[PDB]
Amino acid sequence: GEECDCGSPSNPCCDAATCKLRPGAQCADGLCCDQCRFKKKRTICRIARGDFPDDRCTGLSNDCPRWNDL
Repeated sequence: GEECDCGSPSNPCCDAATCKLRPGAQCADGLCCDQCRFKKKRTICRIARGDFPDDRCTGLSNDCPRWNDL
């Protein structure tokens, strides 16, 4: 039922009425979230610390999963 997933009133992606997103908007913003909608794979969600490649998202989430080093 709930669809709270925003941290800005001014955000036109969201509505400050029932704390939900707009129609055609899945999320507000994030490392794996575009400015209204989800992102696609091969999106840089985090940088490597060393001896690893940059960490990319899957493109079906707002969260950013860490580069599981083996």
